[PDB]
Amino acid sequence: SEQLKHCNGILKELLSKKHAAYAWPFYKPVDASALGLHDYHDIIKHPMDLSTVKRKMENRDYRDAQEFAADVRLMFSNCYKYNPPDHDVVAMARKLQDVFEFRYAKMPD
Ligand SMILES: Cc1nnn2c1-c1ccc(-c3ccc(N)nc3)cc1N(c1ccc(Cl)cc1)CC2
Repeated sequence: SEQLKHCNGILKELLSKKHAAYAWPFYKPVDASALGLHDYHDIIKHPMDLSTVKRKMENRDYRDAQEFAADVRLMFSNCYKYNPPDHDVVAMARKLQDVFEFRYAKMPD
């Protein structure tokens, strides 16, 4: 699938050194206990992160680009739901989503 190759390219870019200064909070699943966020899993019903997206891509879990996009956008939405809007991590999410949305928009079709 041409479109899933494009998705995989986006994924690689989101994980690349170019964006690491703001992407790193999204690299792994939120470890709420380790971070002291003992209300995280009461607020967030469907955790998501880039390592999970990568695993799903490697396992051929995604059947289309929209399913991939749904997971990436869910990851950002969780950040916007859990954190106050002026939190540093929300600023990082907005920057990484801008990277994602502009390249996702270039999807071959
Ligand atoms: C994703 C996500 N969505 N909401 N949060 C996080 C998040 C996820 C992982 C980490 C993390 C911490 C340490 C570490 N070694 N690895 C990873 C930190 C997070 N937060 C967070 C706070 C502040 C700054 Cl500036 C950035 C990040 C706030 C909580």
